Amino acid sequence: CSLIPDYQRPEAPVAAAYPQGQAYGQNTGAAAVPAADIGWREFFRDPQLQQLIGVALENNRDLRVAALNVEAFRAQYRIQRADLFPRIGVDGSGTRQRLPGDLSTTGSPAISSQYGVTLGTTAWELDLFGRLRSLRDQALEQYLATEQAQRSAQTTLVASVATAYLTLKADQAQLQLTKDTLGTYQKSFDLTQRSYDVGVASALDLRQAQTAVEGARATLAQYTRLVAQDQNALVLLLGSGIPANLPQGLGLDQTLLTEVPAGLPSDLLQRRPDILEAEHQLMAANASIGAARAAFFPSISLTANAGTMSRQLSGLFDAGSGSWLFQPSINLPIFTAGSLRASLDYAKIQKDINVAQYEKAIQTAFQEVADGLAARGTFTEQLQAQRDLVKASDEYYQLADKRYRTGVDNYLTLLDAQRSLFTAQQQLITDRLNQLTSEVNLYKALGGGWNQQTV
Amino acid sequence: CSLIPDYQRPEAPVAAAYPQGQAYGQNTGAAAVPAADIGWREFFRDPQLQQLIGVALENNRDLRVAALNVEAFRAQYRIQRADLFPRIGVDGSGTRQRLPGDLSTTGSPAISSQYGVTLGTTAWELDLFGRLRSLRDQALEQYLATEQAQRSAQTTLVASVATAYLTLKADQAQLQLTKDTLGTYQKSFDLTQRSYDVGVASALDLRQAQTAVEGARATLAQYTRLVAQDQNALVLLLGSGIPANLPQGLGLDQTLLTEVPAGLPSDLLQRRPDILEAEHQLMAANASIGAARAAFFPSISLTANAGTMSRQLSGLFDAGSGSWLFQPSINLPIFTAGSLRASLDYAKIQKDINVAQYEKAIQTAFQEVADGLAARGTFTEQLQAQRDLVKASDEYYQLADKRYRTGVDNYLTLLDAQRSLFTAQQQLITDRLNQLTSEVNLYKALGGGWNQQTV
Amino acid sequence: CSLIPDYQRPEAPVAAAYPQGQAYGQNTGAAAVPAADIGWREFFRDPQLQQLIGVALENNRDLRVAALNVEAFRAQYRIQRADLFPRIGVDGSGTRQRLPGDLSTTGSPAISSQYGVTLGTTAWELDLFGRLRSLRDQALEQYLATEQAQRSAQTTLVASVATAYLTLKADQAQLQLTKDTLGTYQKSFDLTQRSYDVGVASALDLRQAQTAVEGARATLAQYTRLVAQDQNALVLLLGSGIPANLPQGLGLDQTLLTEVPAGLPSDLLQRRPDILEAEHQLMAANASIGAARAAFFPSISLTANAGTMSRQLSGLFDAGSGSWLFQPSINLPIFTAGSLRASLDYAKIQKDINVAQYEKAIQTAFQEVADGLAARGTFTEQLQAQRDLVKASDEYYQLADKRYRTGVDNYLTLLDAQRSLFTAQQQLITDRLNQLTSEVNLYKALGGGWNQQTV
Ligand SMILES: [Cl-]
Ligand code: NA
Ligand code: NA
Ligand code: NA
Ligand code: NA
Ligand code: NA
Ligand code: NA
Ligand code: NA
Ligand code: NA
Ligand code: NA
Repeated sequence: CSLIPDYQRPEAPVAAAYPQGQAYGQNTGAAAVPAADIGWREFFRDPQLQQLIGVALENNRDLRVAALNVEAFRAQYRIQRADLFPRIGVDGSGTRQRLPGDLSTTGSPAISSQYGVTLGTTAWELDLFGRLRSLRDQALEQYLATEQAQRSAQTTLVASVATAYLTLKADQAQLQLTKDTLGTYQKSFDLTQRSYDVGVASALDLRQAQTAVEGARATLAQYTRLVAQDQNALVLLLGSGIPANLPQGLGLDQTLLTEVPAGLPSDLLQRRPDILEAEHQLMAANASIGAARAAFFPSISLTANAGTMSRQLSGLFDAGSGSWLFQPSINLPIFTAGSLRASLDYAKIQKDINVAQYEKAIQTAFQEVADGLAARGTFTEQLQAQRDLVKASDEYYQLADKRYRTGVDNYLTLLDAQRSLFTAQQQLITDRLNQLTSEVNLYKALGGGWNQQTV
Repeated sequence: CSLIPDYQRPEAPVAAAYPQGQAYGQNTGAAAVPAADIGWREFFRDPQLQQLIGVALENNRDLRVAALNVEAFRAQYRIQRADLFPRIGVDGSGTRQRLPGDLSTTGSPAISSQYGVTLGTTAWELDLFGRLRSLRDQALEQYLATEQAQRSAQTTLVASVATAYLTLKADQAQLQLTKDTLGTYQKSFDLTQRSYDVGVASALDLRQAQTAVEGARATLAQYTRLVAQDQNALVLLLGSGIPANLPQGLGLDQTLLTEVPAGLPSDLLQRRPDILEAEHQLMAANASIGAARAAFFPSISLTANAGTMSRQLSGLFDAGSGSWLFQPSINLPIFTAGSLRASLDYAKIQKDINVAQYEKAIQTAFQEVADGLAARGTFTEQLQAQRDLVKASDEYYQLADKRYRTGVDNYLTLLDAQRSLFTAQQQLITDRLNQLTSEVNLYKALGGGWNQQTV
Repeated sequence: CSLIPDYQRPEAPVAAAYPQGQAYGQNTGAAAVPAADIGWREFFRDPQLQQLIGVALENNRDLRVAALNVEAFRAQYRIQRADLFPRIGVDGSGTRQRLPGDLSTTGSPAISSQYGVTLGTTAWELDLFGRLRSLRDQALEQYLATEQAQRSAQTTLVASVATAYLTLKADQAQLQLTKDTLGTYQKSFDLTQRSYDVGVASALDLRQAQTAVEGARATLAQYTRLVAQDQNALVLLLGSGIPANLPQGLGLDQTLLTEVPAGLPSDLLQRRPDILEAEHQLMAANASIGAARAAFFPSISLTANAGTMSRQLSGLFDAGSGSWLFQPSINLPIFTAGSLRASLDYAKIQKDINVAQYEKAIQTAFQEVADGLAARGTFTEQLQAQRDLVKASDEYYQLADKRYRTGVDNYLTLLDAQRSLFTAQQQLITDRLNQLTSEVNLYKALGGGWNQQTV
């Protein structure tokens, strides 16, 4: 017998289609190769990143713990599996007791002493109604869930390394931009100084030009720190140093990622690890019900042994000293003060908690993918508008610089043009990083980088 | 007889009144109808949000798990409650053993057998010193805490739905403002294009107008994304999709919330689910000391049954095969190597941990309410100043535009007027959102979100 | 007899020296007086902060819980140390059973009886192969780890208080600066208002002047709130209100801290609490392997008592009613269906998990110090540039101010000079706050403020 309820997977408490609106491109429906099946070696096209991810898959300590957890849960299933077989061992025994005359059969105080060397088992529970099998099946699903928890932890690490790599790259572009802009402001300042001395440029013009130089200089120190701090964060995720022999990497103006299909929401239920992790834990709670039910039914037990017993230690292995035992037992609960019902009620509550947790897991994934798809349908337009802002601002600066040196306009115009171009360029870099980070997280949200190659 | 110490609620380690100063309006004193007693249907005035909150209460999976934990702790209480009663069951027994001559009775090797079927209890602990009663009282108290934790989980969710709805509402208003602003920027640019074509407007004027357009173009795509992502976040909190027959919502310029009276700091100890939760945990720890003390006192046990016994399985239920057993036991510990007092010390340490946690819960609650009252006394003036800025910026915009089209001054004044107005209008939307959400959290901070209608 | 494997401390999986580059000062080397040994009384120069940290060390509830946790884990060590010694108690027992004809000694239905009041030990496990000692040593090292966790709890509190204090101080400077700036803008606006009524200032000049005032009015309301809420965040950390008679505090522009040496990364291995905490947890898991190994070896148990026994209750403490029992046992497991191997595998897996967690603690500590040195090597430059910017903006505002009211220039240039200076000054305060925070957090990363005076 097995009293585990028959398992049926809850229905997905989300929409059948991903959201539509001004922010969303057209829904593309089912895909033959879902994002989860696409390798990170395929998804990430930067060969420097591909190597960094490989270093991290081997040296990161968090993912190392995740791997060892699976092992630890397998071990706990191996214990629960062994509870079904008899614990057989050797039992050496000694007894020596003085008893009063009203207890000893002879009628006067006496010492009764006995010894034994026996081989067999003690309190071996026979699993007729599947109490121990249910607990084994609970322990098996918990292991299975931990295996998916590992796969989820890798998809987290992959996305983390990618984001950290791309942040360092964006901040390295911010830094080089500031160096070039400082040098340009400095050169511009030197002409203004030169003009001031000869009495053409005013004192105001000079201090305005001074403001542009000191601002850029303060910005230079910030990104110098941010770059270093981005390096430190990358090293931590790798679990070791940045390798020396790194392949030439790609630039932020190149296509760094492969475009990944959204698929259908229902794809998540078979592909996304932390949804499958939660399902396996729901299956584990279902199995535990079968153990709480078998508590109502008779509990069969057996104690048996064979060996040698004697009244004196020396007379143990002598002839005519053999001994065996057969001690079966059955126990059926009649009256518990509502105790067994509460234990079944409890296991039933634990299943419903797991239903809800599994459902929340689905609803979370839907939200995360939908967010990624809103970035996909808006960042191309935004980047293009920012590119056009940079292009217009540059033309604006060139005319402004020309009209100041000529004496047609004030320095305030050139100052406005200096700031506007510089803030627009810094922004383009940030926007590009946000678009790429969003794409990387969408990949993770669909099933991530568990596979190195495509399945 | 129980050995549970008397309970005394620790003093509230906060000030008797809420803070005063520049950021705080005058304290309101005692509240006739405390915030906790006021319904979210009374607090929230938007009928659409009210409906949406109702949808979240039935569908949100986090709150659902919270509702189930209460039942799981109730069941655990019911288990501990039952263990004060004797467990009555049916025991079937068997014993077949070979014994050598010197251990047997007969003086010669023999096989003795006995069989029994009986009805009764095994090792029933007579709770004389209240060890099991203490463990039941600990369990009941943990259940009572878990009930309070459900109320706290609801006050959180209500605040989360309100914030996610108000956030969406603001970003929608941002989106529309950006759409309108781009429209006026596009017209202005086209007027400049024509003016340049006749030789009035300069090339600089035209490119200044262009940077204004492309900048709004990038803001439009950002708010288009933000709006969509704000909807995804709300749907996750609801636990389902947005309903189809929702009533008309209210605008952000209208009165949205029924501002809640603060009351006195002491109201928190009676009404905030967070604090009441930590008190029940304290009372639960207090009860564990009763079970640790009881271990020093005599332990009373009983094994008692009645039924049938026989040398042969065939003779079990026959006439004259009747049997009973009465086997009471008492154990009083004398030497434990310090085990028992260490267990008691541990029990006493846990209560101190829980006292310290109870006090922190009150200190944290004071901090949250006070921050909410710092916002209340400052946001009135901040929004008045931001409104006045917007009005002044609109007048500044119109004069500068009028002055540019006439040729009496440059385009830089108009560009500056355009940016100041747009920046100021965006910021007003954000300030209103910061103000509203501070009020929403103030309501939760006093423990408000539990009742639908005012009690 | 102990089966605990030899403890070898894993090698540091970090670089032999802290990073170098554009953002870093030269590596100073090994320090005579390490950062961990510097007292917080020495490190924090501000006497108002020293009184506050003292208040927090005795009133903060989370540090109270952390110190009580040490007592709880110590009590847990004592409980398991006691399991090595025999539990001696007084055991009183009764027995009364009816036996049917075939089972009785008389051949007919008889009632047997047995009583006894005794003093002894039941089931005493003689720790021959060190199973119980391994469990005791496991519990010891978890106590030793909790002792280190308390030390980490303090260094965290010390940093949190210092940061909270500095943040309130920086926001007090932001508020004061805004009061000064608002008065300057209002003065300026009024003089424009007087110049407007006389047909010298235009309607454009006046509205520009107005926007500045309303803008400054809104920032005032904001900083009034942030100061209030910053006080509230500090009170929570103190576990108590702010004292009225505090010592005189130093301003943000003073020398507030002593320069703490970085040392070598290999200092952290001996001097950082949470790294040492991780090491004891690893050591504790190493000891648990000794208890898993000793499950394969013989298990000795001993039951021994002395007292009085009788057939009747009345003849208990009578002459010749004395009794004793001596019952040695030895168990050796032979067949387990892999059970003991799985339990040994589990212990070994847990040790491997603690190795990875110990290696991660070192890698994490490396990141935090390296980021702290990157802040050290860049903030001097940033703040120098920002100070020079403030000065240049100051000269700029003064020139722009006179140039307007003399009729030489227009208000827009004055307006822009006002924005630049006010923004410049606000950013200088923020950069000062962040420079100081980084130094505060660096001190904590190296091993923090456990010692009051320098060691
Ligand atoms: Cl309102
Ligand atoms: Na789709
Ligand atoms: Na970092
Ligand atoms: Na999920
Ligand atoms: Na409302
Ligand atoms: Na709950
Ligand atoms: Na949406
Ligand atoms: Na505008
Ligand atoms: Na309700
Ligand atoms: Na100290």
